[PDB]
Amino acid sequence: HMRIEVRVDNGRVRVRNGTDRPCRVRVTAGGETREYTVNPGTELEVELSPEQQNNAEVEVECGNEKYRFQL
Amino acid sequence: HMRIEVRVDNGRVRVRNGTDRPCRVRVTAGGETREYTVNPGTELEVELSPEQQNNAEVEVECGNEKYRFQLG
Ligand SMILES: [Mg+2]
Repeated sequence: HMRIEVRVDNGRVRVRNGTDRPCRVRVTAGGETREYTVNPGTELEVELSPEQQNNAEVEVECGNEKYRFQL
Repeated sequence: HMRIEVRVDNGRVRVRNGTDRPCRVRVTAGGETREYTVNPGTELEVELSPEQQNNAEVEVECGNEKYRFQLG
Protein backbone atom coordinates (compact mmCIF):
# COMPACT_ATOMS: atom_id res chain seq x y z
CA HIS A 1 0.00 0.00 0.00
CA MET A 2 1.54 3.26 -1.22
CA ARG A 3 0.79 5.81 1.51
CA ILE A 4 2.86 8.91 0.64
CA GLU A 5 4.69 9.88 -2.56
CA VAL A 6 6.92 12.95 -2.91
CA ARG A 7 8.45 13.88 -6.27
CA VAL A 8 10.61 16.92 -7.08
CA ASP A 9 11.41 17.32 -10.78
CA ASN A 10 12.53 20.66 -12.27
CA GLY A 11 10.87 22.98 -9.78
CA ARG A 12 7.55 21.13 -9.60
CA VAL A 13 6.90 19.51 -6.21
CA ARG A 14 4.36 16.68 -6.20
CA VAL A 15 3.16 15.54 -2.77
CA ARG A 16 0.55 12.81 -2.81
CA ASN A 17 -1.73 11.50 -0.06
CA GLY A 18 -2.68 7.82 -0.06
CA THR A 19 -3.87 7.69 3.55
CA ASP A 20 -7.39 7.95 4.97
CA ARG A 21 -6.82 11.34 6.65
CA PRO A 22 -5.66 14.74 5.39
CA CYS A 23 -1.99 15.64 5.76
CA ARG A 24 -0.15 18.95 6.14
CA VAL A 25 2.68 19.69 3.69
CA ARG A 26 5.39 22.22 4.55
CA VAL A 27 7.72 23.25 1.71
CA THR A 28 10.91 25.05 2.77
CA ALA A 29 12.88 26.63 -0.08
CA GLY A 30 14.76 29.90 -0.36
CA GLY A 31 14.65 30.46 3.40
CA GLU A 32 10.84 30.58 3.50
CA THR A 33 8.27 27.96 4.51
CA ARG A 34 4.74 27.55 3.15
CA GLU A 35 2.09 25.12 4.39
CA TYR A 36 -0.38 23.24 2.20
CA THR A 37 -3.14 20.69 2.73
CA VAL A 38 -3.73 17.67 0.49
CA ASN A 39 -6.85 15.57 1.05
CA PRO A 40 -6.95 11.75 0.97
CA GLY A 41 -6.77 10.32 -2.53
CA THR A 42 -5.51 13.67 -3.85
CA GLU A 43 -2.21 14.92 -5.27
CA LEU A 44 -0.73 18.33 -4.44
CA GLU A 45 1.32 20.30 -6.98
CA VAL A 46 3.61 23.20 -6.01
CA GLU A 47 6.18 25.03 -8.15
CA LEU A 48 9.63 26.15 -6.99
CA SER A 49 11.70 29.15 -8.01
CA PRO A 50 14.65 28.49 -10.36
CA GLU A 51 17.13 29.46 -7.62
CA GLN A 52 15.57 27.05 -5.09
CA GLN A 53 14.74 23.91 -7.11
CA ASN A 54 17.86 22.12 -5.78
CA ASN A 55 17.80 23.35 -2.15
CA ALA A 56 14.24 22.55 -1.05
CA GLU A 57 12.73 20.54 1.79
CA VAL A 58 9.34 18.81 1.89
CA GLU A 59 7.75 17.82 5.20
CA VAL A 60 4.50 15.83 5.35
CA GLU A 61 2.58 15.41 8.62
CA CYS A 62 -0.13 12.73 8.65
CA GLY A 63 -1.90 12.17 11.95
CA ASN A 64 0.91 12.43 14.50
CA GLU A 65 3.51 11.03 12.08
CA LYS A 66 6.05 13.18 10.23
CA TYR A 67 7.90 12.41 6.99
CA ARG A 68 10.69 14.67 5.71
CA PHE A 69 12.34 14.82 2.28
CA GLN A 70 15.35 17.14 1.95
CA LEU A 71 17.14 17.89 -1.32
CA HIS B 1 6.99 12.09 15.55
CA MET B 2 9.41 11.80 12.62
CA ARG B 3 8.82 8.38 11.07
CA ILE B 4 10.99 8.49 7.92
CA GLU B 5 13.63 11.02 6.85
CA VAL B 6 15.16 10.96 3.36
CA ARG B 7 17.96 13.30 2.26
CA VAL B 8 19.69 13.48 -1.13
CA ASP B 9 22.65 15.89 -1.34
CA ASN B 10 25.21 15.73 -4.17
CA GLY B 11 24.88 11.96 -4.54
CA ARG B 12 24.77 11.14 -0.82
CA VAL B 13 21.46 9.45 0.06
CA ARG B 14 20.51 9.26 3.74
CA VAL B 15 17.49 7.35 5.05
CA ARG B 16 16.66 7.42 8.76
CA ASN B 17 14.27 4.85 10.26
CA GLY B 18 12.21 6.45 13.01
CA THR B 19 9.81 3.51 13.31
CA ASP B 20 9.94 0.65 15.82
CA ARG B 21 10.51 -2.07 13.19
CA PRO B 22 13.07 -2.66 10.42
CA CYS B 23 12.23 -1.16 7.04
CA ARG B 24 13.28 -2.08 3.50
CA VAL B 25 14.88 0.65 1.39
CA ARG B 26 15.20 0.47 -2.40
CA VAL B 27 17.38 3.05 -4.17
CA THR B 28 17.09 3.30 -7.96
CA ALA B 29 19.31 5.58 -10.05
CA GLY B 30 20.43 5.31 -13.66
CA GLY B 31 18.76 1.95 -14.19
CA GLU B 32 20.55 0.35 -11.22
CA THR B 33 18.53 -0.82 -8.21
CA ARG B 34 20.07 -1.46 -4.79
CA GLU B 35 18.11 -2.68 -1.77
CA TYR B 36 18.89 -2.35 1.93
CA THR B 37 17.41 -3.15 5.33
CA VAL B 38 17.44 -0.33 7.90
CA ASN B 39 16.96 -1.18 11.56
CA PRO B 40 14.83 1.10 13.77
CA GLY B 41 16.69 4.10 15.13
CA THR B 42 19.43 3.80 12.48
CA GLU B 43 20.36 5.84 9.42
CA LEU B 44 21.43 4.35 6.08
CA GLU B 45 23.93 6.29 3.97
CA VAL B 46 24.51 5.48 0.29
CA GLU B 47 26.52 7.22 -2.43
CA LEU B 48 25.29 7.82 -5.99
CA SER B 49 27.13 8.06 -9.28
CA PRO B 50 27.84 11.59 -10.59
CA GLU B 51 25.60 10.89 -13.60
CA GLN B 52 22.63 9.96 -11.38
CA GLN B 53 22.81 12.24 -8.32
CA ASN B 54 20.09 14.50 -9.76
CA ASN B 55 17.93 11.54 -10.91
CA ALA B 56 17.22 9.05 -8.13
CA GLU B 57 14.30 7.36 -6.40
CA VAL B 58 14.16 6.22 -2.77
CA GLU B 59 11.44 3.73 -1.83
CA VAL B 60 10.86 2.79 1.82
CA GLU B 61 8.73 -0.20 2.82
CA CYS B 62 7.74 -0.31 6.51
CA GLY B 63 5.59 -3.43 6.83
CA ASN B 64 2.45 -3.04 4.73
CA GLU B 65 3.12 0.68 4.11
CA LYS B 66 5.21 1.99 1.21
CA TYR B 67 6.72 5.47 0.91
CA ARG B 68 8.33 6.79 -2.27
CA PHE B 69 10.65 9.79 -2.65
CA GLN B 70 11.75 10.95 -6.10
CA LEU B 71 14.35 13.48 -7.24
CA GLY B 72 13.92 14.20 -10.94
MG1 LIG C 1 15.00 -6.36 0.99
